[PDB]
Amino acid sequence: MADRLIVKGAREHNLRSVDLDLPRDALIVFTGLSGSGKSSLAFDTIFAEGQRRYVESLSAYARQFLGQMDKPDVDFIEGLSPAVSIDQKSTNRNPRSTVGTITEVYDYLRLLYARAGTPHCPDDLEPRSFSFNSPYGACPECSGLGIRKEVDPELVVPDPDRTLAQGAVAPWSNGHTAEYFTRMMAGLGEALGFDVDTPWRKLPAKARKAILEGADEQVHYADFEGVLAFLQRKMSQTESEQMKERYEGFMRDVPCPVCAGTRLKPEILAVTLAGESKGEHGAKSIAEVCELSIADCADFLNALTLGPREQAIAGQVLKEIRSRLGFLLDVGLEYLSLSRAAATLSGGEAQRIRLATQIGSGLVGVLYVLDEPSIGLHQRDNRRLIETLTRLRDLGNTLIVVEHDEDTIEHADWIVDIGPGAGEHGGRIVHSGPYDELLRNKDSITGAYLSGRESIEIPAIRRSVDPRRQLTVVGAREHNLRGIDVSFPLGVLTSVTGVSGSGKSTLVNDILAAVLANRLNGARQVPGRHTRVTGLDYLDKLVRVDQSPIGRTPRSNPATYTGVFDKIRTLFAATTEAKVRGYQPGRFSFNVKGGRCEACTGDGTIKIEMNFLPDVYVPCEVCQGARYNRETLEVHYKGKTVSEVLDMSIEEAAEFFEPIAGVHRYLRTLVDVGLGYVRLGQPAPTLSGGEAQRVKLASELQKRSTGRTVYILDEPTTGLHFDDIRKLLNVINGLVDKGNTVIVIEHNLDVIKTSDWIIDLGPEGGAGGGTVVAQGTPEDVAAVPASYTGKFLAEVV
Amino acid sequence: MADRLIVKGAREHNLRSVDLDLPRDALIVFTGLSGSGKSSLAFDTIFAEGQRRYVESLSAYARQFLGQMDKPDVDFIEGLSPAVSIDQKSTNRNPRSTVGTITEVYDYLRLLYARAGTPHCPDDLEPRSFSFNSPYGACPECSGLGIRKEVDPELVVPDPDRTLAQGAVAPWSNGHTAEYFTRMMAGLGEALGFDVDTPWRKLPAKARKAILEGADEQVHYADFEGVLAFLQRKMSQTESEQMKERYEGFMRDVPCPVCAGTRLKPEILAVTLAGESKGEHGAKSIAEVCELSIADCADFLNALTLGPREQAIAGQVLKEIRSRLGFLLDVGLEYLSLSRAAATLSGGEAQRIRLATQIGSGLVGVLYVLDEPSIGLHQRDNRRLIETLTRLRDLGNTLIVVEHDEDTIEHADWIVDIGPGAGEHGGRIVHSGPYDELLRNKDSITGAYLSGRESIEIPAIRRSVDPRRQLTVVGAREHNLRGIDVSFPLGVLTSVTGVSGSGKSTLVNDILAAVLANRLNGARQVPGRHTRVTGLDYLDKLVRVDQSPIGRTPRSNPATYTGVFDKIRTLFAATTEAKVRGYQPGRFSFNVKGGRCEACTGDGTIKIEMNFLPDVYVPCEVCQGARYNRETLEVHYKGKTVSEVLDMSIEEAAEFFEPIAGVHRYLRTLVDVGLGYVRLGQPAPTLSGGEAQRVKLASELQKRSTGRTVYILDEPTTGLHFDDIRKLLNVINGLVDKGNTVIVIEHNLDVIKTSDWIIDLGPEGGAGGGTVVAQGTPEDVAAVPASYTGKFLAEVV
DNA sequence: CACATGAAAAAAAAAATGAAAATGATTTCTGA
DNA sequence: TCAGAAATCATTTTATGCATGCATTTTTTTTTTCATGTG
Ligand SMILES: Nc1ncnc2c1ncn2[C@@H]1O[C@H](COP(=O)(O)OP(=O)(O)O)[C@@H](O)[C@H]1O
Ligand SMILES: Nc1ncnc2c1ncn2[C@@H]1O[C@H](COP(=O)(O)OP(=O)(O)O)[C@@H](O)[C@H]1O
Ligand SMILES: [Zn+2]
Ligand SMILES: [Zn+2]
Ligand SMILES: [Zn+2]
Ligand SMILES: [Zn+2]
Repeated sequence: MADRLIVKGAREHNLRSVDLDLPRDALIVFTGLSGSGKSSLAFDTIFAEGQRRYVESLSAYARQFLGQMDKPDVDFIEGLSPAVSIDQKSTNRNPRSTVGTITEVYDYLRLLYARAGTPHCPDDLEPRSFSFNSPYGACPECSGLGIRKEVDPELVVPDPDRTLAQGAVAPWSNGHTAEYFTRMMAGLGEALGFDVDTPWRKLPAKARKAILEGADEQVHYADFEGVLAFLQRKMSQTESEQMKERYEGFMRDVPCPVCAGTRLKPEILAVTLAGESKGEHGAKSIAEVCELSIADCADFLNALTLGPREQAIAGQVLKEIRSRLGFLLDVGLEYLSLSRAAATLSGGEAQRIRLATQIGSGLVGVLYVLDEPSIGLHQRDNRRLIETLTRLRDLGNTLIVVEHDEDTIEHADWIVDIGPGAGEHGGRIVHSGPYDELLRNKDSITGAYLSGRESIEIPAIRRSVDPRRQLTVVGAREHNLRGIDVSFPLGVLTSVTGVSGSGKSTLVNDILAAVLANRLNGARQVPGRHTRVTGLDYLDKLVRVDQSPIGRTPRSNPATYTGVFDKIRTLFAATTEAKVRGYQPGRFSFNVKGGRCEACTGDGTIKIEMNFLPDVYVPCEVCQGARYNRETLEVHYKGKTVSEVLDMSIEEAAEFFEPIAGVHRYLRTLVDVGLGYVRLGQPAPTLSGGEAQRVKLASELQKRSTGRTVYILDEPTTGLHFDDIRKLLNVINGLVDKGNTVIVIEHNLDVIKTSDWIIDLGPEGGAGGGTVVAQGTPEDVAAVPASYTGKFLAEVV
Repeated sequence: MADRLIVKGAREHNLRSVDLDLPRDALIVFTGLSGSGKSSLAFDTIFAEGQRRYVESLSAYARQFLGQMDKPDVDFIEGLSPAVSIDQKSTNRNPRSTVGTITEVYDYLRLLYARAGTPHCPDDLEPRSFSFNSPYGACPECSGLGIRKEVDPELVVPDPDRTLAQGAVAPWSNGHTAEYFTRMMAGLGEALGFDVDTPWRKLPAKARKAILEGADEQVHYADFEGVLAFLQRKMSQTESEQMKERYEGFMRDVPCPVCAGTRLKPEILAVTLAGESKGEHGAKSIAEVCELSIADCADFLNALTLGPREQAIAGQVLKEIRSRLGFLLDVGLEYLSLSRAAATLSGGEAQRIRLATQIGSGLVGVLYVLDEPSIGLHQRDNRRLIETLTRLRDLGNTLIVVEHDEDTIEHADWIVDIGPGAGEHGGRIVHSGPYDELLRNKDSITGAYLSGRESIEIPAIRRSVDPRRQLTVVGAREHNLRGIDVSFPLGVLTSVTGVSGSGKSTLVNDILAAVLANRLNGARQVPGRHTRVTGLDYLDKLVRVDQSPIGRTPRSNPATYTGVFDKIRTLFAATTEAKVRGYQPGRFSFNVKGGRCEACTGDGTIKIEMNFLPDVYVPCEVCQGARYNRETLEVHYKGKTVSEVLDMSIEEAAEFFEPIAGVHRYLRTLVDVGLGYVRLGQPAPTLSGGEAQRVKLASELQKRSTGRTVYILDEPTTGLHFDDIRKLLNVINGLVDKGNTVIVIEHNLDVIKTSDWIIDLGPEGGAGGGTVVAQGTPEDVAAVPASYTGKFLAEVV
C-alpha cells in the first residue's frame, strides 16, 4: 500500500520546481512568509490536483465544472486523495441555507421529529414534512424563506420635486431602457388617468399609491403592472450582478407575516411536534430548537425524555446529533444558533463550520487542506481546536494546515517551511521535518521566531491616554451587548479583544463604524441599536481598511492606486526624449489611447474563444504583454522603458527613484509594510486580501493625516507570518504617532500585548457575554483574573 | 483508524431497512437477480451518498452542484469514502474528448514531446503547445476539432422534383415560418435570377450553389449568407437539443482540409517534432503515435533513443506513460487507438477506459463502485481483468462490483447476495460472506447456480442448418475486416463471438444491420463497406432490440406499449355499470378528457416551483395519484378499479385476467420473459435498459411472425443473472421455433453453448482480427484449437 | 361456408414548441 | 515656490424592449378492413 504523498516538479507561482515527500495520514503544517508560495503549494497546486483528479472522474454533468476546472503545473504527483479545501472564501449567500442545513444537523433533527413528534393538539408524519425547503413543509406564503421583500419608499424616490417625465427614479433613468421606461410611464399616464409630468410631491397620494400598485391591460405593445411587479420580473430576468446589487439595495426584508418568520408551515410547528420535553424545561418545537444556541440545543437534546418505545427508534439519531453538536462545541461555536442564516457568518465562522461538518460527515481517506483555522478564534479555545484536528486525522484523513500559530506546531507530525525570502526569492523549500531541526535551522525565519532567537518585544513605554479626549459610545444594545458605554482613547492604539461571540464585531463594525461613517463621511448606514456616540467633534473622517480589492479591473494596479504611477508618468514626460518628441504625461498611462496599442487596448492579454472551451488569455503579438505601443516603449528614463519600470518589483523600485523623494517615500512605506516583492504592474484583481489591506494602509500612512482621522481594522493578522506582523505593527505605530486613533479587533497575543489600550469584552461568547470585563493598558489588564485575554497576557509580559 | 463500511436503514426502491457491514480496502461483489435491488444498493444509495457527501463540501458551486444530486433514504452510513462510479452512462460526447485525453496519457505524451521534440531539419516549446484544446496547438481552420460540418444538397431536399415555393427543402416546411422562408427565397429569386415556383431539378445549378453559399445582395433589405450558413447559425443559436438533432441529423462531417484529421497546427505537428526513434526503423510524430494502437504505441515507446541528456529528464515521463499503457493493455483494450473519439466508443469500451484511467491516476482512499465491467470483454481476457482490478484494491482503495461472472467471484474478498426475488417480495439480504457460505446457502439462487446445483443445460439436439437458405454477406471489408464473406443460417439461433475488437459489431450492427434495415424496413442508414448481401429475399422485415426506452413520456406504459391496455379498457367499458352509464372505452384512458382528473391532466402528479430550488412533483390532492375522476374510478370490474389494475404487477395481473386469453397470452409472455415484478402502471422513462429489452422481446414474441422475420440483438446478457439468462434463452428458443432467425453478439459462453450456430471472429482483436477462424455447431468450433472461444467451450461441451 | 374474434394497417386527435456605475486621468487652488 | 486634496470629465461597459405566433412532431386513440382459423 501507499503511505507517503510524493510531489515532484511543482513549478507553479514563485515555487522553483519544488518537490516534496509527506507522511500520509498525518498532521502536516505549512509555514512561511506571506507570499512565499505556501498557499500556492498547499491550495493552488496540491488541493487543485486532488480535487481535479476526482471531479474529472465523475461521470455526471458530461463535463468537469469550472470550465475544465484548472490544471496545476506539477510534473509527477502521487499518493493523493480526493482533496477538500476549507477556507474563508467558501462563504455563500443562498437564502435557503442555514447553519442547521450546512452542518446537516437539521436533517437528523427532521428525522428525529418524524420518528418522535407528537401533535399534542388535544402517523402521517415524514421527515420531508419538516423541511422548509420542501413543499410539504414550507410556509405557504413565504415559500419557505422567512423573509418578504418590501420596497424602500424613500430610497427609490429621493427627489419628489422633479417632473415625472424626467424619471429620476433609478429604473426609469438607467441604460438605454430609460427612454423605454419613459414610454411606458407616459402610456400609464393615460391608462390610469394621471399626468406624465407631475412630480411625486405634487402628485396626489392616491396617484402615488396607484403608481406603486400599477395598472393592467395592454396599453402601448407593452405592459406595466406595478413597481413591485417590474422590479420582481427584473430580478427574475437578471443578466448583470451590478443590477442585482443596485435593485437589492433598496429591497427591504420583513419577517413573513403568516409564518412569523420561522419559514415553516404554521401547522407543522409545535402543533405537530410538541413531543419534545425537558431542556431548560417544558416542551419545544423545531423552530424553537433551531432558534436555540448550539450549547443550549445540545443540553436540551441530552435531557429530553421522549419515552422508552419512542427512544428505541430515536436513540441512534440522538447519538448522531449529539456527536455533531459535540463537534460544533469543540470547534468553538457555542454561541451560534441553528436557525442563523448562512449570509450572516464571518469567514472564520464559515471555516469552523465547514471543518465541523467535515469531521461530522465521517469521510475517510480524504485529503484536507485548510487555511488558517484560528482566525476569529480566541487563544483560550485554540487548544481545543487542535484536539479536533487530530481527531479528524484519527479518522484516516491527511491534514494540511497553513497556520502560523505556535500551538498548532509542536503538535503537527510534519512541518514544511517555505520561503527563504518573500517573493521571487522565496519560492524554495527551506525545511521539511518533525519540528526539531526547525529550531536548529539557520536560514529559517519561522525557526528563528519559534526558538526565541528573534521575537517581537513589548515596548517599554505605552502612549499616555488622555481622558479629556475620548470617543464614548453609550446605550449599545445591538444583538448581545447588555446596554453598555465604552470609551475609546483618542490618539493612541487601542485593541478590543474577547472570546468569539462576545460582541466585538457588533460593538465596533455595525455600531461605532456605521455611526462614524454616516456622521463624519456622510454615509447612510443603519447605526444599529445605540443611544449616543459622543466625542465626534475631535475627528474629521473615519477610514476602515479591509480585504476588499483595491480595484476590480485590470486597469488598476498598486502603481495607480497609490497615486505614484502619475508621478512616474510625469517623470517620463519630463525626460528630455519625451520632451523633444512632445509626449504628454497622460500618454504614458495604459488607460488613454496615446500610449496603448490598438489590439490590447492597454490590457496586455487578449481573449480567445473556442467552440466548447472557456475563454483563454494570450498576450498581444505587438506588445507581447507590454500593454504599450512601440513608440511609447522606446522612451528611456534613466535608461529604462516604461514597461520595465512598471513590471519591476517594489524593492528594486525603491532602489530606483532614489533622487526623487516624492515617489521614494511611498515606495519606502510600501517596503516597510512588507510589500517589497509585489511588482508595480500586478493587476489589482490578482492581489490577495491581505496584500490589499496592506497596500491600503501603506498608501494611507503618507497623506498628511494630521492627527484628525480614525482607522478601523478587522483582524489584520489573517494570513500573516510573524515578520509580517512585526512590519504591520511598525506601520500602525507610525500611523498612531501622527496623532490619529487606530482601533483593531484581533486575537493575536503579540499585537494586543504591544497595544496602548485594551478593551476585553464578555466573560463568554453569546448570551454569556456582551459586557466589558477589563479595560486599560496591557499590563493592568493582565492582572484581571476574570479575563481570559488577561490570563494569556500574564505569561507574555 | 477505520477499516469497515457500515450501512443501516437503506430503503431505496424495494430495499427494506437493509443493514450491511463490509470490509474496507477489499474486493466486494454484489449479486442478485436483475432488478432485485443490487443497482439500488450499489449506485443509488452507496455511491450516491458518498459522492453527495464529498461534493457538498466543494466550494466550486453555489451549493447547486449537479442539480443537488439526490438524498438516498439511509438512516446512517459510516466509514464512507469519496465514491466514484464506473457505469455505462459515462458516454462522453464532447467533440474535444479523445481516448488520449480521457486517460491523461495525452498529457504526459505532450510533456515528453516537449522535453524531447527535436526540430529535425528545419527551447521555445511548452506542454500546452501540443494540445488541440488550447489555441497554442489547435489549428485556425477547424479549431482543433479535426472535422468541419457540411451537408450534401440531396439528402436535405426530399423532393427535388417538387417546387421550392412551398418548402422543397426539408427545414423549409417546418412551422408557420414556411411563409417567411418563401418570402426570402422569392426575394433571392428576384435579384439572383431564379424562379420561386421552379423545382430543385429544374432550377439552374448556379441558383443551387448560390442559395447554399449566399449572395452579396439585399433580399427582404437584408443580405443572404447562404443555406448552410443560415442553418449553422440556427443550430448555434438554439439550445434545445431534442428539437435540433432533427436538423443536424442530415449534416455530413468532412476532415479539416489542412489538419487532415490530426487536430493540430502543421508547424507543431510534424515539421519540427519528428525526432523519435523506432524498434523497426525511423521516427514518428505525435499524430502518428496517437494514431497507433495501444500495443503498438507502447512497444514503440519501449524503443526510444534520444541521447543521455534527454533520457536523464524523460526517464520518469517514459515510466509513467509505460505504466499507463500497461494498465490500458491489461484491462483489454489492445486494439484501441490513442486518437479514437470518445463518441464512437461503445459502453463497455468507455467503462474499461475509465477503469484504466482510475488505476493510472493513483488516487488513494477512493471508494470505486463498478457496474458489470466484463461486458464487451472476451472470457480469455477476463482473468487479466481481475489482476488489474485487484491492483486498485492494492492502491489503498475499496472496490464494490455488481457482478455475475463466475471467475470474478471466487476472487472477491467479500460477497453479498441480495434480492432472492426481483419484486417487492424479493428485495432483502440473503447472504454476506466470503464465497464459502454462498455455495452452502440453500435459498440463494446465485449460490445454487455457482455450486452447480442447477445450470443452463446444453440442448440435446441443435436445429439443423439449411444450406439452401442462408444470409451471406460478401465483401465485408470495413475496418479490420478483410472482405470476408459470412454465412448466417436462417431459422436457427446464431451467435457471433470473438476477442474484443475482432470486428463483430462492425460486421453485424454496421454492415448487416444497416443493409437489412434499408432493404426491409425502408430506412436510409449507411450500409457500411461491403460488396454484396445475398439470401435477403427469404425475409420480410428486420427487428432490432436495444436498451432504448419505450417512449420518453409518462403517458407511456408497459400496458399501453404492449397494447394490452386497449383490451383492458374495452373490457372495463363492457361492464354493466359502464354500459348503463354510457361510458366509451376511451373514458378509461388517462390521455383524454373523459375520465382523467383535469387538474392532473391524467399524469397523477403536479409540479410545484419555488425560487432557488429545483422542480418538485407532488401527487394531485384530489386524484390521490389515481389519475382519474371519482366517477370513472367508481367502476368495479371484478372488484377492482382502473387505477387499482394499473397498480397490479405483471405477474399478479397474469394471475388476474386468466379467462381472457387475448390478454392472458400477453401477460404470460411477459412473466415468462421475467418481468413479473414490473407493475403495469410503471412510467416508461423509469424502466432501465433491461426492462425495455425484455418487454420488447415479450411483445415481439406475440407478433404473428409467420417465420419470415429476423431479429438482431446486441449483448442481451448485460446485467443479467444466470436465471434471467435462462428465461431469456427460453424466450429466444420460443421465438426461433416460430421460424424466425435470431442473431446475438454475445461473449457469455452460456448462450454460446446453447446456441445452434456459432461464428468466431478474429484470432486477436484489432489489426490481427477481421478473419473467420471457426463456424458451425458449438462442438465444431470447440474442436478447432486456434479458437479462444473453442478453448473455453471444450470444458462445457 | 357464414362468422366471430383476433389482429394488420391506416387516419384522427391532441400536447409541446418555436445608456448609468464606476476607478483613472486632468486641472485647480491651496496650503506649508 | 512647489507638492497635494478635491472636483470634474472622459472612457468603457450598460442590459434595447415586444408579441406574437400557425405549422410540424410524436405519441396515443379510434376505426376499418382482413386474413385465419373455426365449428
Ligand atoms: N447577523 C446576525 N444575526 C443574528 N445574530 C447575530 C448576528 N450578528 C451577531 N449575532 C449575535 O450577536 C452576538 C455577538 O456576536 P459577534 O459580535 O458577531 O461576535 P464577534 O464579536 O466575535 O464577531 C452573537 O452571540 C451572535 O449570536
Ligand atoms: N469509429 C472508428 N474509428 C476507427 N476505428 C474503428 C472505429 N470503429 C471500429 N474501428 C476498428 O474496427 C474494430 C471494430 O471492432 P468491434 O466490432 O468493436 O469489436 P467488438 O464488437 O468485439 O468490440 C476495432 O478493433 C477498431 O480498431
Ligand atoms: Zn412564511
Ligand atoms: Zn497589444
Ligand atoms: Zn484543422
Ligand atoms: Zn389529479
